[PDB]
Amino acid sequence: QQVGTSQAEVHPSMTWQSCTAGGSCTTNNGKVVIDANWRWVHKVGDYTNCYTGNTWDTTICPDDATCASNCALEGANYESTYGVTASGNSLRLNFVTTSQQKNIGSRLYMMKDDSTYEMFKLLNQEFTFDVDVSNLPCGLNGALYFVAMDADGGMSKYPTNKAGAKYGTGYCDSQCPRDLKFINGQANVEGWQPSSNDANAGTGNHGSCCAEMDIWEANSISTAFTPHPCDTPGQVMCTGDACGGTYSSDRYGGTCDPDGCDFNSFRQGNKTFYGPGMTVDTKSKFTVVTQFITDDGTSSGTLKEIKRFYVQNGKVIPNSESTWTGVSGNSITTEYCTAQKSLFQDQNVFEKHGGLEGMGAALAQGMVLVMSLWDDHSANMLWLDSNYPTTASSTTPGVARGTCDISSGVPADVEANHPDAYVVYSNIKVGPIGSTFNSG
Ligand SMILES: *[C@@H]1O[C@H](CO)[C@@H](O)[C@H](O)[C@H]1NC(C)=O
Ligand SMILES: [Zn+2]
Ligand SMILES: [Zn+2]
Repeated sequence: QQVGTSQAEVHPSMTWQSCTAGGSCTTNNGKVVIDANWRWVHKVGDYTNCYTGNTWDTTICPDDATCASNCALEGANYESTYGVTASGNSLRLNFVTTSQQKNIGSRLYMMKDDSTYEMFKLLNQEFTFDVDVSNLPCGLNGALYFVAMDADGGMSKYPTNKAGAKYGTGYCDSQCPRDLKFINGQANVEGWQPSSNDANAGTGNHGSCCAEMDIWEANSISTAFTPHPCDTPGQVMCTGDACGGTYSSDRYGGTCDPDGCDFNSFRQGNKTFYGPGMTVDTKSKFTVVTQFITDDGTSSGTLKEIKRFYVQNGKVIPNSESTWTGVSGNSITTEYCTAQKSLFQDQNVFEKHGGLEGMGAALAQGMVLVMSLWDDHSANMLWLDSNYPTTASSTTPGVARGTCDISSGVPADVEANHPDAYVVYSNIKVGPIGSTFNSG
């Protein structure tokens, strides 16, 4: 896609810190950028939309290549259009924002400069941040995660992408999403079908696959952390139902793990660890620490464990024990993942696509930091905070993931009832293991 000039693009500033062993930290002058799919996209030299609602203008966009030549991405009004504000080290995302139109959610990337994403290298490090999830109900997800995107959003690779990381291009994840309008400097107009329950979304013939480390998928009820390996760690375009993932008919038939190896304390058998009034109390802000432990204690070792700590009211809180017979420990390891998928009777494509070693291979490439807020038009967020699948018995291991009602989270309802919902991410720190909090 091309660059529109009607609205200048100015990235809100957000600082984060780099820490050294011993706990000293240096402040980095980061900036954030909204993902290209949220943007106005119009004919070059005109105001005519290339895409409106959930359908393309097939005169401007008769095929994927012509569409990319003829269609320009615009700059964003972060606060007024998108409900996005930042100050100091804090980023706030609001759910619904009404201007001339009604915007729902957002997805932001951390930038190193105005044309380059910050490439985090997490092996043998910890990532730590503070969050306020107190205004997130059932059905919403404030996600903070990492994906193996290209640092320039694909500009050097794809000359027909003139916009790049400045306009939030190049997204990919472990669902191999087919709902993206531009992938690899081509539109996705070919094969495009509108969503049956999302007035703003649809899916095309192309998807964008890469490995994904879900540090944080959460609301006030439940949270989960989840590595998703792929056969290739970096961005790849896929075609058709062969993509696999949530957007295709056979979830498990592609090159990425769409389920991941998850640790949700509630799902792992402790109903009183995370939530309102719980050990980790969602009514207030708390710190989330995530460690990526390697086999040899260096950044070139193989990923072997993912550990989680929380800090709240100055108390360091280790992750809760998994309580199911045969599925113990409080971290993600290969042995956990094998044992968990077996007990829960889930298909283990985690191992098939490389397990933790494959996730570590993605981490070694460098990864982009994503902060988002969304509702779930495929599964109503029930997989995070309710029984899933909703037909199953809540006494079966793996079924119950939080206390939300099985009828919660319908997007029409979520959009109507919680337009005011918001999340606040702040105080990001990255450094050697133990360096970012009162360890260990
Ligand atoms: C839940 O986790 C907390 C903190 O680790 C612990 O004190 C409590 O006993 C746990 N509950 C169960 C059922 O294991
Ligand atoms: Zn016009
Ligand atoms: Zn929605």
